[PDB]
Amino acid sequence: VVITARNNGPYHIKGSFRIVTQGGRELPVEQGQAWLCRCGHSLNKPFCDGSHKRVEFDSNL
Amino acid sequence: VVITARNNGPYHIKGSFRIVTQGGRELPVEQGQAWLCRCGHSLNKPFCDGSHKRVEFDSNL
Ligand code: FES
Ligand code: FES
Repeated sequence: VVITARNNGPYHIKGSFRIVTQGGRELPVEQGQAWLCRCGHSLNKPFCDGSHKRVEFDSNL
Repeated sequence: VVITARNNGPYHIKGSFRIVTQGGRELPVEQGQAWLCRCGHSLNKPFCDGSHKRVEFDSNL
């Protein structure tokens, strides 16, 4: 599994992994890839929905 | 690999994985486990530094 934190962007996850809530609810992994919100403002958490551009999330690693 | 998105807090990643920048730089993973900032406010991105509590991050999944 490789996690790429995109600059000014989401975490890109690729490989064989599961996403779960603290409660234990399985969230959907499609095609062994996901983009998870890193900016805090997605309206579809934990998935990135483009909100990072709206709030000009500034994080360059 | 299991990614647990903690309520009002970081992503917990457990298992065999790497973390890389979009630039290609490997980031240091301690003992098959990391907490990655979900709130957008860590001053040590991509790692959670407890800033989620300071800015009262609200995401209960
Ligand atoms: S990183 Fe894309 S919506 Fe937050
Ligand atoms: S989730 Fe803990 S610092 Fe952002």
